[PDB]
Amino acid sequence: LTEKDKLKMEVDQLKKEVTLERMLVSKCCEEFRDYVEERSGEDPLVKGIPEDKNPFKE
Amino acid sequence: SAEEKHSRELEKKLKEDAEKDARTVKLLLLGAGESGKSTIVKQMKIIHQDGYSLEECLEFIAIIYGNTLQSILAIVRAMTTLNIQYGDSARQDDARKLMHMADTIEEGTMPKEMSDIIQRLWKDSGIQACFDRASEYQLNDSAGYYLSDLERLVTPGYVPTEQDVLRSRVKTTGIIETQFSFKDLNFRMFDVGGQRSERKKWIHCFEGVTAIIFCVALSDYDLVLAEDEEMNRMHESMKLFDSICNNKWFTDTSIILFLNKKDLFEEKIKKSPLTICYPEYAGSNTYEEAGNYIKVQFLELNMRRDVKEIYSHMTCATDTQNVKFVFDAVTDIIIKEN
Amino acid sequence: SELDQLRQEAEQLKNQIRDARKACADATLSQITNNIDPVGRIQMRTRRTLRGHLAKIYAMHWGTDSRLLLSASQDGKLIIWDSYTTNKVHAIPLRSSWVMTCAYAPSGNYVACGGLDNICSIYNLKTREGNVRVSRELAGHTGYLSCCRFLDDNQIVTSSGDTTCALWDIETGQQTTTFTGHTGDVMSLSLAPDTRLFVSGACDASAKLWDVREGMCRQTFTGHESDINAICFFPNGNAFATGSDDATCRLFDLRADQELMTYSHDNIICGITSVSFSKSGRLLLAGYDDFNCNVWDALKADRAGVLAGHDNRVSCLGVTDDGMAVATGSWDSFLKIWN
Ligand SMILES: Nc1nc2c(ncn2[C@@H]2O[C@H](COP(=O)(O)OP(=O)(O)O)[C@@H](O)[C@H]2O)c(=O)[nH]1
Repeated sequence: LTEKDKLKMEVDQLKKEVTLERMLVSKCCEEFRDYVEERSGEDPLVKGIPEDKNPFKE
Repeated sequence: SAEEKHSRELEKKLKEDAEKDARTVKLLLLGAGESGKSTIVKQMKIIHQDGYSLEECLEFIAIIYGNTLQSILAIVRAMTTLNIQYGDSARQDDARKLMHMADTIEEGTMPKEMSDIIQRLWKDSGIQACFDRASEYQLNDSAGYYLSDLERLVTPGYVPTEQDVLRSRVKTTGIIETQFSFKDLNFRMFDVGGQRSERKKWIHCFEGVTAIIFCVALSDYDLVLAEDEEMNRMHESMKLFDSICNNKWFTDTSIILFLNKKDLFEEKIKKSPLTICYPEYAGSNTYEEAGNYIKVQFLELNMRRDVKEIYSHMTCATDTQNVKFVFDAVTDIIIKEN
Repeated sequence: SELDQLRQEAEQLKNQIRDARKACADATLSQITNNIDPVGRIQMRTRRTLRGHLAKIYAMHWGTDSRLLLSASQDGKLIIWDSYTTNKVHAIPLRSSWVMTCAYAPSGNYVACGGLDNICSIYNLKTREGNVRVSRELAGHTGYLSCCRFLDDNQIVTSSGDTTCALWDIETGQQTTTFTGHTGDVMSLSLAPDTRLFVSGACDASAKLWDVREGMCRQTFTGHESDINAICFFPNGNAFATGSDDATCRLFDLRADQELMTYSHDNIICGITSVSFSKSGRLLLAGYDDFNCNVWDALKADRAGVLAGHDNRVSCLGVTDDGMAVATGSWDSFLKIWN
């Protein structure tokens, strides 16, 4: 019990995770990159904000 | 503006809270389980907040019955584990019945048939011999208290007294805080209670408290952990103190040591050798020497740069006058130091 | 033996997970993004300093309108501010002052919070002004409430020091699902944009992905050296970032089942308390024990800027839904809005 049962469940989770169908890093990365690149040009924290469009101006 | 006005409204209230907080004494209670923290909190209500209402005392009956049943079952199960024979064979049938009833009746109830069995068991010499060997198993501190006065507890019209309430033990989770006025100041005393998690993640929350009252159960010197029957309770308490006292968040914090359960200790010291806890102990197993030795063992754990004194007090948390007295002394130093 | 043979099968299954991980590790994000131009030195200015709390701020959360936000302080107050005007909308006195987290309901109808009281309290904003009506107290955890996030007006997920997370039916106050698996206090959690999955970070130095409907753990992410105190989903729901006591933040991809990048610097040695991505996900902002918020280039791992202004730990931070601002909360009792 406890120690064994926490562990029995540990190994029980690994077995499930070991059957994980992993994708290629590069594909993941490329899709990550493309997502950001498509919108970083309109990101207020990347580009800054023209004072007149800034709601947090004095 | 309406919004602006409302904001000004909230601010004037926030201003009050700040003024009040400035005149508030914050006390953090710490110590191992069963050291006396909840009891100290109950005493603050009795001493500084007009005690318990009729209905509140009545709400404690179920807890008191739970505690009482729990206590006798512990002694009963220990009869087998310690291989102790009953004084009278007939008690065997009582024990068997009591155990069936225990997991048959509603939690917190005490039927006449149950109390009758319990009073009979309490009177048995085997049970009494087992009770005296409580150190060898896990038994509530109030076992004798409630069991010795069981008739009163079950007499119709029964209303728990403050001592009955003080002697109770309830399982709860979450921090408990009590607030009151005393000596023309506001006080906020808190006990983290049932906190199942790692202390390192929350201990910083108490940086800056006015003082820490660390409770130690003097009588734990020969007891072990329920969850770990290899860990001496006093050693565990010492590790806790070492960890707290030398913690980076309390380098200059006022710490007071409550060497609690001095009443149980005074009786136990005549039965159990302190060497059970400190093998190297060469003093006399007397309330004076032994209690002073325990006190020194804890004080010596203080490795803080700020050598401000850590005051010690021998206390009986269940004794309202003792607590009222110690707390009066404690508060004086605090006010005249912070 | 039983225990040992279990200790064995577990480790064997672990060294088996990594190899599978390597098998998909054909490149690195920094390689894939090397042809990208740096964002330059990010220089945000303090646009507002929200003053009102009497003590350390432990948490904050932006309202979906990117204007109202709520903050939690151990002064026992939950304040709702109009960041534009700085006007205080509410100042709710909590039953327990030992709060560690707060959330703003997407609808803006409720806020929630909790702490050492091990309860997640729900307040109805569309009722009382200044103070407000406590509408529910969700009891069930046995360790502190570290984080909570509403999925909608009747559902909320919570993380706790008791090593579990839970989904609650607010109208009932019942726990519809419990998430078990972490072996250390759960410090933070983040819901996927579609609210059908969520990730949690814990003191077991791991992150776990959870199915909200099926209540089980899909994946567990390792790599950090110490406790993960903060976690946040990336905008496209395919990855998330973590912040840890090990002085590093990390980017993990769900599909690749592993980290894509670590964000650190030899001169940054303290622990991280919070993390958040900017709107596009180009920047990863994190709060640190050393009093600053460091802005990182998510794609290139470069430290692009710093938000220095607080005189004590930055305990929490958040970027508005419209991406126009970042708010930082601190132990110094103040919140600042940077642009
Ligand atoms: N006889 C006696 N009982 C005490 C004393 N202090 C506490 N108790 C009892 O010991 C038990 C545990 O104390 P409690 O305050 O619940 O410990 P906590 O676990 O630290 O909150 C309770 O049944 C108390 O009533 C004391 O000085 N003497």
